[PDB]
Amino acid sequence: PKVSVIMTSYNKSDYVAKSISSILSQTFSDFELFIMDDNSNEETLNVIRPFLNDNRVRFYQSDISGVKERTEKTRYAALINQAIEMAEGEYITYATDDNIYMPDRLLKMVRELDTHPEKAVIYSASKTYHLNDIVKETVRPAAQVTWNAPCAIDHCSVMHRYSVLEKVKEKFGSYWDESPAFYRIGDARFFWRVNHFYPFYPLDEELDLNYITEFVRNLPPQRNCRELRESLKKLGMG
Ligand SMILES: O=c1ccn([C@@H]2O[C@H](COP(=O)(O)OP(=O)(O)O)[C@@H](O)[C@H]2O)c(=O)[nH]1
Ligand SMILES: [Mg+2]
Ligand SMILES: [Mg+2]
Repeated sequence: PKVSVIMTSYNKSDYVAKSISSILSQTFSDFELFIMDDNSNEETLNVIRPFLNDNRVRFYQSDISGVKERTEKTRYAALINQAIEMAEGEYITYATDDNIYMPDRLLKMVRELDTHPEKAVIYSASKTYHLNDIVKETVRPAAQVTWNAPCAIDHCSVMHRYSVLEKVKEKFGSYWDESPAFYRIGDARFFWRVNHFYPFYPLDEELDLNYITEFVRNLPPQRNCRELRESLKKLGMG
């Protein structure tokens, strides 16, 4: 496949079907979809199940259980790394169990990277609808090329060439950072590693959507966005 879509899933039974469906109906259909379920409850697994009949889906379920295991690593980062090691696509993109892809998302992102060989990481705009009908609508824009993506660009808004993962692993020893000190902002930490070598190029269109309507006590102290943004400003790549 041209594209490997890596989705992480953990106990969001009321949302995961809409997420998975949004990927499976894309107008660009030449992808493999990894569904990396982190040993979810029965209800979640029962919602996911019918989608496994789609021949593009690559379903992997962890054996993880209990607070020690759930807090030893940033779990979604661990599952993404496992899927990266199995991916066959030239382009890599990420999805979650409560985020929806707009219908031409893969088409538009594949076209941008196909047309601009000099761009290695692209990002689109994203929209979040707050429900209470809609009480509020937020948009995270994609207006400029940026060497400082952490906490400005979401997990679900990017696509990058597979070759980006090589540089990152060479410097840092892994792709995403499994350290549990980056549990809350794992996407920012991976973008932080990418920003050591590449800027993020914008695609100014809203191509992903979010709807908002003992574990915590065992994680270590969470590192924050300001720390990541200040280290990239100090690194001065742009
Ligand atoms: O034990 C867990 C908890 C969460 N996640 C996944 O990590 C991703 C990001 O997490 P979450 O949605 O909880 O965070 P937020 O949207 O608040 O950044 C999602 O795809 C979850 O399915 C996971 O694999 N294992
Ligand atoms: Mg969420
Ligand atoms: Mg987040």
